[PDB]
Amino acid sequence: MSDLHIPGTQSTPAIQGDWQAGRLSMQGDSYPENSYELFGQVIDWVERFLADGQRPLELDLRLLYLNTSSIKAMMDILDLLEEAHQGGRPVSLRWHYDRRVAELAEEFREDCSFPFAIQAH
Repeated sequence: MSDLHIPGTQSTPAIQGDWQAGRLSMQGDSYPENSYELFGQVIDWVERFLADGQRPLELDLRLLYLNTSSIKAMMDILDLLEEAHQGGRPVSLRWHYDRRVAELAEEFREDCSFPFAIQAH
């Protein structure tokens, strides 16, 4: 029932899991030394949110640089969402970026069957 709240740092993104709104938000860069230490709890929170109810989950991402292990961690989250979506769970994602090509976002989008908006600002 609790929210997820990871404060951002120079090398790790700020992450907010809003349980009641069914919103998972992330902002910043992600080049931690140990990405599963940072994202394991996020994967867990998403798993629990999907298991404890039927409400929709929305991801709102404002991620900048992602190192290799962070790319793998996000693919794991997206794969959880995709599995849930194929089961009929409403899932949607917004990927914000500043034009000043979102190539990584487009590659992730090709792996997802739920609405996945790549949005310049």
